[PDB]
Amino acid sequence: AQAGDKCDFTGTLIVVPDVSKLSTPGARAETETEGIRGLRALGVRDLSYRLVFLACCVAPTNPTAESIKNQMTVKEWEKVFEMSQDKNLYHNLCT
Amino acid sequence: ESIENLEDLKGHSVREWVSMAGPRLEIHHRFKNFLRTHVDSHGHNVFKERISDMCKENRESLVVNYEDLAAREHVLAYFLPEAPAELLQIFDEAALEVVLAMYPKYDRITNHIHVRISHLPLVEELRSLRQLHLNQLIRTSGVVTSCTGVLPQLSMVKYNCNKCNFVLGPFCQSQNQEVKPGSCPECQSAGPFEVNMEETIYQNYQRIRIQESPGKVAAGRLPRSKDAILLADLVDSCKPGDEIELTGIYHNNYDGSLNTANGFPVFATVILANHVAKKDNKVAVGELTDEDVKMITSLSKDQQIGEKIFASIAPSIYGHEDIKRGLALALFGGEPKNPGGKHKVRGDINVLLCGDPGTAKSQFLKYIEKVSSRAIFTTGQGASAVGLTAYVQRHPVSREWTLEAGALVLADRGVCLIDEFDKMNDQDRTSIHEAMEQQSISISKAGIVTSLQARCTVIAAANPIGGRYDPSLTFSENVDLTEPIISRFDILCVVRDTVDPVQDEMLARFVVGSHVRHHPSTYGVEPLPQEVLKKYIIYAKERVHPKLNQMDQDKVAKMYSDLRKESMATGSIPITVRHIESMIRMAEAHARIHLRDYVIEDDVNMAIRVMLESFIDTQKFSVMRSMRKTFARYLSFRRDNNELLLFILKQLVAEQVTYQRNVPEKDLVDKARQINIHNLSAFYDSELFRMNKFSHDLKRKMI
Amino acid sequence: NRELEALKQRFWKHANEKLQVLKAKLQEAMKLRRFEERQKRQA
Amino acid sequence: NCELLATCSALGYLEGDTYHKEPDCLESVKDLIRYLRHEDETRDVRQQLGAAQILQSDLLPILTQHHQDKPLFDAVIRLMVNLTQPALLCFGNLPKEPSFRHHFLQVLTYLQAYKEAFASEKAFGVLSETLYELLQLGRQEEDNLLIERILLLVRNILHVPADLDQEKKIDDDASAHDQLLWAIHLSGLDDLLLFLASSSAEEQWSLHVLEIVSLMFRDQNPEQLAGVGQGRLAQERSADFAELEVLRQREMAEKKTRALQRGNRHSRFGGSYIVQGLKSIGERDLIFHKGLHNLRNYSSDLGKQPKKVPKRRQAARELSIQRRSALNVRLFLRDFCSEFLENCYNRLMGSVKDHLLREKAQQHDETYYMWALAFFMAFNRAASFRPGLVSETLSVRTFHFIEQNLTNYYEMMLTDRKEAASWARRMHLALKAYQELLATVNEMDISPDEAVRESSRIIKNNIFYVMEYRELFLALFRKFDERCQPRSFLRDLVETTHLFLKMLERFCRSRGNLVVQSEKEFNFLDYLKRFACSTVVRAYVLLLRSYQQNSAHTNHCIVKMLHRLAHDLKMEALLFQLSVFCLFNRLLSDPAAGAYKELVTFAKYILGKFFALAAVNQKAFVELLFWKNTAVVREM
DNA sequence: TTAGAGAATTGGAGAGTGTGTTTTTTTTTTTT
Ligand SMILES: Nc1ncnc2c1ncn2[C@@H]1O[C@H](COP(=O)(O)OP(=O)(O)NP(=O)(O)O)[C@@H](O)[C@H]1O
Ligand SMILES: [Mg+2]
Ligand SMILES: [Zn+2]
Repeated sequence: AQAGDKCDFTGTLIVVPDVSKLSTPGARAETETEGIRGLRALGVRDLSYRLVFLACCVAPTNPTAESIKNQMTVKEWEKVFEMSQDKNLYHNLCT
Repeated sequence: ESIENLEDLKGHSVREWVSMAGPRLEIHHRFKNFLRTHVDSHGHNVFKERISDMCKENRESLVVNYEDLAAREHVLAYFLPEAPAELLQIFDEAALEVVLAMYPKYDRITNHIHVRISHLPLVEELRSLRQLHLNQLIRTSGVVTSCTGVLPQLSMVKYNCNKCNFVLGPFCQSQNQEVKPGSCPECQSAGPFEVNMEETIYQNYQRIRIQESPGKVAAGRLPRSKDAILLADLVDSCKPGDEIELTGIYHNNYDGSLNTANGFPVFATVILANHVAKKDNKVAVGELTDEDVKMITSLSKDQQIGEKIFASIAPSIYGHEDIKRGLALALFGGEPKNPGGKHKVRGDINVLLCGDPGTAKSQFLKYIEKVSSRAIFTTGQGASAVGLTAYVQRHPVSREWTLEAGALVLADRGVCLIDEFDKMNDQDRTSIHEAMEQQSISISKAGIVTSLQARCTVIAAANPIGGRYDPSLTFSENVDLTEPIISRFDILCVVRDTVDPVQDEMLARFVVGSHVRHHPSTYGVEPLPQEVLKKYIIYAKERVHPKLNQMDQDKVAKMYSDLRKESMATGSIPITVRHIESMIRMAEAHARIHLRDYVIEDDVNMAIRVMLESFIDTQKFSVMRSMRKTFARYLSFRRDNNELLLFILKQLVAEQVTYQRNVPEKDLVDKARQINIHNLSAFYDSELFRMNKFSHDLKRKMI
Repeated sequence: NRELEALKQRFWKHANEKLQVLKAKLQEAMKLRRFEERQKRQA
Repeated sequence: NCELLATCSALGYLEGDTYHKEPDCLESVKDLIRYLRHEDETRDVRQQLGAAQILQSDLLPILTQHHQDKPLFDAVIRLMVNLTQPALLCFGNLPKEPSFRHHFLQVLTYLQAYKEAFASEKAFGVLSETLYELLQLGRQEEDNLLIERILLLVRNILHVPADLDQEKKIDDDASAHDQLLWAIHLSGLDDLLLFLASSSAEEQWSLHVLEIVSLMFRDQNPEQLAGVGQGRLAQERSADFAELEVLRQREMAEKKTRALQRGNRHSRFGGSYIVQGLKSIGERDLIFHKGLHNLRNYSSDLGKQPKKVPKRRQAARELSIQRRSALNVRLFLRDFCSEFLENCYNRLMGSVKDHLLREKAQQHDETYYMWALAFFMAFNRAASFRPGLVSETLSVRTFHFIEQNLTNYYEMMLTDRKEAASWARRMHLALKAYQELLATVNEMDISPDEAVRESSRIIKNNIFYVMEYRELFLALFRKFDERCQPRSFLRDLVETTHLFLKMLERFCRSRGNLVVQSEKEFNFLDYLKRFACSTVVRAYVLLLRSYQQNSAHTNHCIVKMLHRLAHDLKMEALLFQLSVFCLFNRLLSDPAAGAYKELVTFAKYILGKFFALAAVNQKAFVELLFWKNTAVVREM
């Protein structure tokens, strides 16, 4: 998905903590609303939350030689072959 | 001792496997043997030559090609992209003790040698890098956007104890965190420590940012970018604006700042560089081999080398032989000089291609962009004064004013190509005056007062007023440029699409021939291959410096004086010294084309011819006859001089036959080197001695 | 369907992630090395 | 490292699906055996060879493609036996320091890798073909040595603990053990084990084959295994859907109870109340802050945390959880149980008891004996019961053997402090065998045969006449300890005690049974009053705490015994305890109280008796606080 | 045989120590 595209996302809305507030044995903390309190990892700080959509799938909302050879189904092969052999395809395509 | 093995079969991972002592020693021996036994297709021992060319210049860095490493030693090529840090360390050690076998005293010059891998086939688009590539060797391409300065980074650090004299032993510095001692073994004091700045070993460090090239995939989208780390000799391998090709290890580490920025355990990434090439400098003199030099210097022996080089410029363009000649002289260039150490004059030659539409002027500029290294291309309104010369900006992170390179500074020893030059704005077009003559760009802005070097050859293309060139007017009367900008162009070129049905047939047949020849699937001399021409140009511009000692001063002065007299009555502008120096530069350029260390009379004749033919082209169509007669008769259209050599040969034969009755090629060339007629090859390819029944043979030397 | 196949042939005439490919095509050569070593030892 | 690497890499190279061995590979494996015999105490060579995966890389291909080279093959077999040797044998005991415990874990990890590798069917195919030839031949010292080392290899590969962090596998996904058993089935080595157990010619291997069978069956229990019919897969599909449905509905109900417990206003919606009639820990009234909805079902420990009980005081926990093996493996194991019970049980068990008599068995092989005595007897009880197929272990000798083993394990548990948990696990095995023998003597009374009815009456008469089988339950209850014995031990003990008292009740109420042990008089209620002790009721209440997690039969047994002890013996005041009353409060407040009709009715009965006594006098509340000896007769 | 008093071993609560914390000028391109 790129910017400007209208896309359908499927996944789950998750809550993401303010990770800057949490100290751990792995790494220290890195420091308007109140937030929660009381955790050992949180220390004396207070933890806020934000909503993030964890998308497991993305698709558009309305949708090479190898690619053409794979995509072309038998009806499409017959159609393009008949068009190639169509006499006066010039005027037919113009019209 | 540890025993040799089949390497490719093991139960360990690749990193663990090559870390173990047995296979490490086997890999070491294999790479040593590969260096000491690899040969070229012709049988030349490649790495003996490369190591000698390294140890001569003290470059302390050995470039190895993957595409023949895979040919010689399979398993080394197998393990290399999988465990690159370990294998490259082993390669460094093996290469070091090969180099100390070839040059035993080279440890005085350097104690460590880096193996740099080139032509890695697993190339990757810069935005296509994923977690699958982590800790593996990759190759990517992109434009360098930012560079730090060259900084000293700790590599083997010794710490002074915080409370006593003791030096805590060497810690190997990492790119992930600052290694630390904890507490001293002589006395267990702990915490802060002092670095021993004298005994600590440092290494060069430079961090660059590279992003996708603007024309590659960023079609209105923002480009992706990666950071890369250059260490030791790789620093100063590139600058901002360089379209580099980077090989390196895709390395990742924990970054708390990214973790708090994203709210997830996101790891920062960086490319530990192992080789930096450039996609415009596809060939360089530091990479030329002895065979390349040999075949270049063999080509220079041919008397047709000037015609071969002229025919070799833009070979898919029919005709325009004068244009190809002028572009060759500009592409090779003259010799810069500073007589007295107080008075600079440029060596570079500037060209202007004026003419009507559909005449391959822009196509010529595109060809010059492709063939020449350090070339750039710009067009009309797309260019600006500031972008052409140099620009002052708030630095992105410091926010202090910094000067930055423009077009003519990025092409400081290359070619700046300015297409549709007539259509620029005047404020944009007048910005290149200092760069075009004084070859500096002087900036006095925002507290910056300095002058940058711009030793650039400007090749420009333009249309006349109204698009179509009219022969009824002189060049000055229909070009719309002024004298200060016209006179800075050493070579003026006029191309006209006038109707001539036979020439139109020849041109059209050649164009159709090019279209059918290049399907995806006036020359008379055959060109060089373009790879050979690139090698020839880059050799000639560095390994040759033509000197000037005598050029027939009175001839050139007389020529220039009556050229000024005729120009006073008509419409092109030989400003006093610039045209004299244009001729000097063109003579030096012709000597450079022939790989001559000293300028000769033939080169001077060629320069005079170029100047005069360009001047005749700028005249009105009615005036060309009188002007051409004026310069052609007196001012040295020295086509050929066969009659003197014919009668010298006939005199020598008459004396010899008279002597015989009562080695003649040596007798001929002795008198030819006595009299100033030394270019005897024209006499042998001319019919004058042939209808007099004379002939030549390099073996028998009888005539 | 022979003419349709001929059109496909004309289309293919005009018709004109890689670490694993490299490893496989290289492992073929290493297999050849093992075979030649085995044959030379057993000869 | 380097010399070991050179010697192991010297063996052979693998080409695609084929293995080519170097000519000195025999001497190479001999060198590897030499290094293994001269390991350090850290088992360094075993660690290094496991890290190198030389077994999987070299020895398995050599086994499966070069078994014809017999001098190489037997050396390879011995090398694999040495490599696959269990870690407890490698180190002697489970270490107790970080470094050696790490070494133990590393060796164990490589054993996991070996077990995962040996599931390839070709290995056991070659082993079964070889052992088929050997048993056709059976005889030499080298031949029986090779048979012993093949059987020890199978024992070793079966006996590894599964690393359930990596084998974190769902209800009937095939574990590594399942795949190993399926490989054994496909190779047909199960038929060779059945031949060894059924044949009388080579009974010295019967003990080893018993060990192999005991290691084959570890996740399974006979009652579930015997019921695996051919159409069980469709049934289990519907059962899984039903179980998911009821689990989800239960969770939703629990969520709604929590939601109604707290208010519908946000957490910081303040306001504080005073409860005028309720003193705080000071002299003033309590001030409550958590809202009216928390006051609606007020508890005086809402804000408190649990206590950190010390390590030496913490209760024991279950070492296993009932993941089923894959359904195909379950079908194969049911067929194996059927063929073993039909063709193999009597002769093998007689041979193993003969081995115990000859006293050449190892120090705890009767644990395997009692395992089989529980397992296959219970398998016979499940589905069509036939004592004729299992007649040997119905002898009174087995009851005496179990009793002496159980009392020995009991004494060693009470004395051998450092190994008390393992002695508890051995006592649990003995108790399970005793329970299953009580079950089968109960079962055969329902059978139509007068001969086995006579045998049942004989067994019941001598077992209830001999006192030491009778007093053992009081001994176990009096010295039961949750700190050492898991809840499954207490569950099995309660089930066994209920069954034993049921059979004793029936025997005394249908026949005189007037004397016991030197005869001395006996009546049934005299023995039942022995269980009227504080420790016994305490243990029964301890099992009653998990009434939701208990099986329905366990709840029936516990409530039946407690109702007997309270009502028929008229000692309700013994069961008056405040912890017991907390248990009843949770039981009555349970939303699922309708599913426990007998338990809730018993709770209401005993509570009514208590409140009668409380209406008589206020002393009942104080007496309710403390556990109580025979002075309870004051309250009654 | 079962239960209470004196002595021994180890968990952890608490004290101390070390460390961490809009607004102005100048340029550049494009908008009129
Ligand atoms: N002599 C020639 N030989 C081959 N191709 C030619 C020749 N003259 C013109 N062309 C073709 O004409 C096309 C236009 O070239 P181009 O360089 O854009 O012309 P131009 O001189 O720039 N005209 P203009 O941009 O209007 O000033 C290209 O495809 C050239 O290859
Ligand atoms: Mg153009
Ligand atoms: Zn010190």
